Amino acid sequence: MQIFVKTLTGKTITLEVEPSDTIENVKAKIQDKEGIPPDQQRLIFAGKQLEDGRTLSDYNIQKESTLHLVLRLRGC
Amino acid sequence: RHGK
Amino acid sequence: GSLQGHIRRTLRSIHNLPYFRYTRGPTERADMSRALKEFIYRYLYFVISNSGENLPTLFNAHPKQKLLTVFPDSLEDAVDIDKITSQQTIPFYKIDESRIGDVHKHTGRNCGRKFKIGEPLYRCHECGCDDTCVLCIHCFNPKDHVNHHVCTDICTEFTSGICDCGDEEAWNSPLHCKAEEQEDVWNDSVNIALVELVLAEVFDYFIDVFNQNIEPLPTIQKDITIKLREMTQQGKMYERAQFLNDLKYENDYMFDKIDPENYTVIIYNDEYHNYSQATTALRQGVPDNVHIDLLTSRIDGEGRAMLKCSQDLSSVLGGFFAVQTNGLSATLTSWSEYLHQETCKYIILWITHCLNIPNSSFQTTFRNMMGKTLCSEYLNATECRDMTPVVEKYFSNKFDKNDPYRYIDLSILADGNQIPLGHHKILPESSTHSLSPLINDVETPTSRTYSNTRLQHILYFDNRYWKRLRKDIQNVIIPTLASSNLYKPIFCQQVVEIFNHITRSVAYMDREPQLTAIRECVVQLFTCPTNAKNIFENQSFLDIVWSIIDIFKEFCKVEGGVLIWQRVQKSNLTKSYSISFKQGLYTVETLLSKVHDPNIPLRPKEIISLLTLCKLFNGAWKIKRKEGEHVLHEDQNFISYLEYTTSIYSIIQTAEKVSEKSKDSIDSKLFLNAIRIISSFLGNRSLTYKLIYDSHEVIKFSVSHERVAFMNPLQTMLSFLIEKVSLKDAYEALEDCSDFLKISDFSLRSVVLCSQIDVGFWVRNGMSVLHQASYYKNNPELGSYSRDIHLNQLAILWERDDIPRIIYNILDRWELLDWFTGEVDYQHTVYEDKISFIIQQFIAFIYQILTERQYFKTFSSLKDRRMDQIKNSIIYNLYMKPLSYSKLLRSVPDYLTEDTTEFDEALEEVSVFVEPKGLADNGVFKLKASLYAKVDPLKLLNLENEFESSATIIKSHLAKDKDEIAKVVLIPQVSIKQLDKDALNLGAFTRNTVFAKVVYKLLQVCLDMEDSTFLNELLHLVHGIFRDDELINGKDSIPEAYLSKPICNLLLSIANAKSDVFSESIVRKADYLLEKMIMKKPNELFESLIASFGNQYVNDYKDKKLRTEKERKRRLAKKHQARLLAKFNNQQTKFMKEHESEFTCALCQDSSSTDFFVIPAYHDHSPIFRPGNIFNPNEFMPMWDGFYNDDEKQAYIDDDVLEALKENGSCGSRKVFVSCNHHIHHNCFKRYVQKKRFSSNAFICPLCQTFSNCTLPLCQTSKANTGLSLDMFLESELSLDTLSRLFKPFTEENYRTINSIFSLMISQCQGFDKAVRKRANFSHKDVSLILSVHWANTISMLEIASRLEKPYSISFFRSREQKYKTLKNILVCIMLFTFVIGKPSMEFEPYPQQPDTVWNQNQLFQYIVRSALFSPVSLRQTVTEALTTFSRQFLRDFLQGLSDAEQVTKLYAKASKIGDVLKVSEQMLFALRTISDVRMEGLDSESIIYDLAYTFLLKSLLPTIRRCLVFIKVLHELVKDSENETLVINGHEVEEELEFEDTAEFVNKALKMITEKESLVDLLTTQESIVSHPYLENIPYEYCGIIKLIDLSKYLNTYVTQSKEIKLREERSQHMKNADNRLDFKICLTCGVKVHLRADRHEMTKHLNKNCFKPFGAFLMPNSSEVCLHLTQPPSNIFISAPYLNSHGEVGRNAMRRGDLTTLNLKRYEHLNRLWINNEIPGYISRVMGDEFRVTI
Amino acid sequence: TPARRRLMRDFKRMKEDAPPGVSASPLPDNVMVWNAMIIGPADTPYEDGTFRLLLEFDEEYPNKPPHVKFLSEMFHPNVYANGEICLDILQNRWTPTYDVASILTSIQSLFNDPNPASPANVEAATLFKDHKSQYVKRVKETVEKSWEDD
Ligand SMILES: [Zn+2]
Ligand SMILES: [Zn+2]
Ligand SMILES: [Zn+2]
Ligand SMILES: [Zn+2]
Ligand SMILES: [Zn+2]
Ligand SMILES: [Zn+2]
Repeated sequence: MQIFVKTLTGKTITLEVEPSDTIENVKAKIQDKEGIPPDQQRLIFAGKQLEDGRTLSDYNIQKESTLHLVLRLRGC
Repeated sequence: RHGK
Repeated sequence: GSLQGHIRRTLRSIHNLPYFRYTRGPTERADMSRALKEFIYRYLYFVISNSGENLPTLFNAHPKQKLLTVFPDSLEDAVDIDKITSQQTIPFYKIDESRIGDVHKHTGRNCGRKFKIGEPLYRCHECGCDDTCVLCIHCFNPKDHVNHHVCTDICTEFTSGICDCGDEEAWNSPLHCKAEEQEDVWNDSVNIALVELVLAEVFDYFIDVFNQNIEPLPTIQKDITIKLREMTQQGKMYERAQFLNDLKYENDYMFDKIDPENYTVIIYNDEYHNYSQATTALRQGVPDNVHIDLLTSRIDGEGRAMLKCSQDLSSVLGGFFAVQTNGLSATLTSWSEYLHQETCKYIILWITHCLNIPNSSFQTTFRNMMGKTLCSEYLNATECRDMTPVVEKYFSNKFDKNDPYRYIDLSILADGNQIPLGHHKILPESSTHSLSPLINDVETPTSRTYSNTRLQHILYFDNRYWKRLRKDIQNVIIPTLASSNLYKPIFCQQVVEIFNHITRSVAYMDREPQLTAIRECVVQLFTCPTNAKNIFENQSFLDIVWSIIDIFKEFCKVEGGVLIWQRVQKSNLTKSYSISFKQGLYTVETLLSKVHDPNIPLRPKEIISLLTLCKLFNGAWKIKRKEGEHVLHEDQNFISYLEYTTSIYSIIQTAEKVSEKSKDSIDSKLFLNAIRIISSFLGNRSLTYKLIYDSHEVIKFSVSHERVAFMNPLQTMLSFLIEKVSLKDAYEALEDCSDFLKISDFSLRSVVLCSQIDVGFWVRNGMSVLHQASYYKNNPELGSYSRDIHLNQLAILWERDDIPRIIYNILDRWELLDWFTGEVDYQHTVYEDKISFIIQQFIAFIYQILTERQYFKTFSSLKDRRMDQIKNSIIYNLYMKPLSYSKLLRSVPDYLTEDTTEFDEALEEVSVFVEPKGLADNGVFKLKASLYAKVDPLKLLNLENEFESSATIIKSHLAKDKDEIAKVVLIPQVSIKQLDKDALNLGAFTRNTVFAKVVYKLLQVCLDMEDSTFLNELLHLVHGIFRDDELINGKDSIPEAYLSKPICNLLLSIANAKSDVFSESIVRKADYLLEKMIMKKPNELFESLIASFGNQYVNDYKDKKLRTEKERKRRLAKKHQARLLAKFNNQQTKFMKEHESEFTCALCQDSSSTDFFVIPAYHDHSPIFRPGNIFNPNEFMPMWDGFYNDDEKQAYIDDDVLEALKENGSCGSRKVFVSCNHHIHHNCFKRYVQKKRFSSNAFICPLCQTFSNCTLPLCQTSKANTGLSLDMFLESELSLDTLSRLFKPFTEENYRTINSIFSLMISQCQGFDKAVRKRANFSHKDVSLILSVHWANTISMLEIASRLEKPYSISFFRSREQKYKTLKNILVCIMLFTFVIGKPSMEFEPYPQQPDTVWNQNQLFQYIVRSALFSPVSLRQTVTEALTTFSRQFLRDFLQGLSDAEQVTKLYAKASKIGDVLKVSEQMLFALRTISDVRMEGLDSESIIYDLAYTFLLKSLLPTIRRCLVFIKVLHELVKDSENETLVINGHEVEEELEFEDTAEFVNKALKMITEKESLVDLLTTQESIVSHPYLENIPYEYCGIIKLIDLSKYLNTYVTQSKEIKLREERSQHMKNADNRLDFKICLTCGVKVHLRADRHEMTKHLNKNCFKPFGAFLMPNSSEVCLHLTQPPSNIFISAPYLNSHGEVGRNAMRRGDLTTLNLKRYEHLNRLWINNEIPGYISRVMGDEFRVTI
Repeated sequence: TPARRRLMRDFKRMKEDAPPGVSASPLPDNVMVWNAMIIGPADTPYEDGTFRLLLEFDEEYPNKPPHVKFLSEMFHPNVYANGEICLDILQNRWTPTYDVASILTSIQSLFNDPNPASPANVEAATLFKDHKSQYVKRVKETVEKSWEDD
């Protein structure tokens, strides 16, 4: 499977992933490509964040689907 | 015995 | 004999001594206090021994500070105060020595070891009989607790307790003591009699002095002040002196103008006033005293304090009259009385001291005699003074001589110093038949025979002691008597006999109620099966219960014809009433918990007293709906009601527990008697009645307008008692004439109120009412809602003759009766627009009544009942989604999770555990597949969730695929299996005509109004009704009521409807009922269908047979969104029309600027560089197969590596570059720093938010037809001059810009060495050398980190893109520096080789990098020279071992034990012998030592080879032809040719690749030409093993359960005052030193400042299961979950909570090691903290 | 002023590559104020809610974070009753790398993961933590109120 990631800068990077890979592996690949550590990355798909413990299959993420990249945040 |  | 007289004389003659006579200031008072302390200890310790000859048995005869005599010579040698005042005496009694290992051995005796502060408590849940039994370290044997939930808790200073070892009743199973696993002078009659006499005289003197200490009594003190004021204003001093003398302590030994003298003023600490108020009161008292505000207040925090003292009584009157200024408890006390009471305080301190004497034989006598004297009758009470006449003479107004309670009300004794009569109450058998609406009539006696012991007097005087003395007396008495099994029953009896006096003292007459001894008395005494049995076997339990009831009964009023408790509204700034209530309820619950015979609490007197206690809170809290203005402030009145009703609910659940566990069953007669009593009390309520029809009568009450309560304890207990017996017996046990609706209507009211507030009908009230409703639901202590449903089911069931009367009353309370009877239309019900939700809740309530038949079921045992309850709660809490253990525990009610074993077993039966998949996620539990058929979404357990969502979720797990999600039907779970015979007819009220009319009207309104809110629940209810009728009435039956009223016509209207109305869920369910309905009675139903619809629909229905509303709302919402998006598009187009369309920097993308980019980086030391040691087969022998963990090996590091870690934090040549590689323009970086008020020396990455303290400029590397192929680098020339050709030709502007930025970076970076800059010869061109050294260190760090992976021969290559990018950036920065500024001169050497200090542990690779960068010769020659020199040096150093005969044999034996030794070929041996030949070995041959040398050399060369390969790869990535390309050397792929090689063929292939020789044989054959570079002289030997954190234990529980058998290096800090028994320690992961926490210096930063690596570290916390990551330069730390995974899969603090077994996870600890080895811990800490770190910068 | 230039870049990014479920556009009079809309994420109580926002940019937006507020009434634990939003992305620790689309995506993702601790709307957080049914009912109420603008 091939998925796309749009960083904060606006450029789109291409990730070659597996439907059974967790979000942590995707974050590690994003760190390798861009440099943002998995501590800071938040992956937004369909307007909602992606939980680290879950896998890519649990969010119905398929080929050519775009997951947005945002730095970690919390409410005030 | 013990007990924004 | 005559010693008693001397003791009495010296104790009563303290005040007459010339030194003690006069008053003194605060500065001279401390010396007097020390003198009194020393005098008392010396005299009492001399006397307590036989003529002073037994002191060496207890104390050290030859201590330090001797030079002088240690022990007193005789009686006069100890009473002589002159030596004490001359400082010629020594503190001999001290035992603070190293020999005190607190080793104790007991067999049969109770340990009684009071817990020292910081010691752990070992509460085994599966072994303790309750939650109070504990154990100390010396007793806890882990061998008895295999697979036990042993919760370990840390003792606090504010909490106290004793070990319970040896108590065969306090533990469910015997526990062999760990100590037991591992001539006499104090026993003879003379010494035991002597110690008994000493203790007896001590206690007699204490009681005598404090019997006359009525001055600080709360009842008299205000009267004291009033009398003194009256006698002072009128000036009658003659009577004042007599009064003061009468109040004064008097003795016959004290002596053998008119105003008195030598009087002081003493204030007593209290919680009335804040410390500021105490200070202002003190300043109002004595303004001219210096430091009175703070120094005196500090003493007030430690008991009591004095503020004035003078011989002139007139001078001290002003201070005594400062009481009324603020109300502080100040009393006027004579100096002699103060001296005597301070002396008694010091004597109590002495008694506490002797309990810590290590002499075991002394303790078994001292404690026994202390128990004997304390529990002995207080003789000499008649002989001693009586203080009753004084208050008789001076306070006759408050002393009614005809009142039997005149003594206790004033907290004084009786005539003859006897314990006075208390407010005893006896409930006569003539007043136990029924529960009176008010307090039941009781008999008050006027004659009691108290034992009148010394212990009783001391406990009675508890309101007269101060805080410190009260604590000392409690700690010296209660643990001592409780531990002693001989005097524990006597202690319990004597505290029960005086229980009423103690309770009244705490309630009405006390100063510090929280300090009273009754709490500890009930904790250590009443929590015992034997003491509870003794209490229950007498009327003492009734006395205690009524004493507690008397406290509650004084705040009740009359409401509804019954006595009801109320919130306290009087003046209780003392706060005593709250403690009184809590203590009484806790005592009642604790006593009921330990009842031996469960029949006892149900006995008439006992049950009436308990019901009287529980009655005051039945309906205590009343709430009314707020109509009108919104609530301004949330009402906090409900807190106390909730707390005390929670206590009562816990009492009832405890009654259930004791009924369940006890084997002796409770006879049904007592159950029926209790049912009769409670039902008779509850049915006597007066309720208004109304008749809607002339033939039916129902209770009239509107929940929306009147006061209604949630908590109804009496109805709950009634439901419990009805459950405990059969239905026929429960009905016959009721009153002769009864109306069950009277008693069940309150429970139905609670249900209706909860449903009304659920739907939002009470939003005009505050959130407090919502909290109350949420507490009533899922009540932690009890199933209140389920019991209300049970009561309503009972009311329905016991009306078999008048069923439709019940339906009207049930439907009346819901306020639906106006709608149902036609008095008002659907839309205009009192609920207004909320009628749909209310009817939804009503349908849920009806279905719960019909279906919830758990209470009428009969199980095999109460264990099965409890297990089924647990399993049902778990099933209904798990089906929504998989849940972690902690979340599931939180959701399930507390009364179900009190037993961990049963909950765990039920969870294992119900769910399947899913292991965690991340590195920090909790393992979740998943509901089984076959258990989804047992879930009913409308049942009571599913109350919180909605119906449609839960229905869809359950149907998802029942359909085999996504097609039949909305096509499957949810069967209602109505069953009659194992059900009571009389309870089968719960479906009678469903089949009645009135309920059929209700159902028909509900379907009709659903159709008419097109409202589907409650239609799904309604169809489920109808399905349940049909299922129940089929179950009861037999096969294919149907209620005739649903036939006469044609709802089948309405079902067709629902089924035969368009998709726009209703949903598939409803239509499929409606169609399902018709097929269910029609197949039973086809002919009788089609007639009714054609009676209205005719033949058109009926024939169409069969033709239709046998062959989403979200989308519609989705369509509308998406159309609206499309319109808004079109508006946005038009706005954007107009804006664009308005302006005519008028290596990348993170801040300004595509800026096209010519300024050069910079890279933020972290530049600091690394703790991975540590020297290795030759002749150590633990390093070079074991081939490393990735990460490991020695669970069985203690983390005892060797000394030299610790020094290496210490030096790594300060040596400047051992730093490493770590960067995120986020390019920024230099001017952009300067602006970002300046606006953010940062500095180039320390900042955070803008795009990355990582801590950075170094910026490295870069340049664009281009391979623009310049050759520079990797083969040219290998074989021709690799010096950095050729490397600099990758840079594009520059301009003078570029030169000046780069020069300026490099100058600024040199002058601003703190990463670069200050010592190197210090050297005068050092120039700005020489910084390139230190940069190259740091880059080599970074390469070494990458190489060392790569050792943790499985394929070490190729790991450094794989999955390290960012690390290699950082390395390439460092190399580019070095090339730019050496190309702009220029190549430096080789003369300078920043780190010259010193004979004693080693600068770099990787000096060989340092020289390799230096030669590759600066020396013009190619890399192959440099690496060949370095490897040859290092191999020859290593061979020379190893082959000169100490002994060639035995030491080498031991080394070879260890090598064979650890790993595999390599055979040496004949030519290989020839080469080694050429390098160095030794023939002095006495072995069979030199082959053994040469094999050892060869294998050690082979594994020593591996790190340098790997670093060289990393260097090759970074060079290749520098000059790669394409953006992505493979690495090929000599025509071969390196990864392919190296991935599958052993440790020797790998070395040979690598030598082929990087050197000029084909193998190690060829490399060694090369000549021995000398080398000029100093780096090759005495090359250090780096650690060739795996560098990682310490080897943590397999189970985290070992560090706390077995903290003493775990061998670990101890931090030199603390490690004193028996720190071995404390668990307040952290384990350092870097070095393994057990660091004890002093709670000081920024979370124990001292271990990082000294004795370990300074810049950062990681400490494991065994008790909290957390790892704290510390960063030094900015003081900061964070907490992360330890790499430990609990059995249930919990992580973090939840893992060690509840004592579950915690196990190490290798993947998580490997992740921690990978975080540590790389310098990511500072960046990790900076990122996690976020803004908190920013403020620190 | 460089602030307006980066705002023009933000507009160019949002015109052609706006994130899904998010739209934004400044007033053609001046770029200093923006109107943005966050469509409620699916499988969320806020689903289909066309929640509107008004973005206020300072004259030094590259460094000073914008003032983000909700115009359509919102019932969220971390959203003030005023309409102000507490986000660590906003206020302190705001990074100069945040495109407007990134801020809008952050706020959109905040909907499904509120922070009950440190509440901005105490009633909203209390209902979210203990009273899920009432919370989701009120969220549906505010969604229906949001649809009414059109
Ligand atoms: Zn146990
Ligand atoms: Zn023991
Ligand atoms: Zn013990
Ligand atoms: Zn820039
Ligand atoms: Zn960064
Ligand atoms: Zn350490």
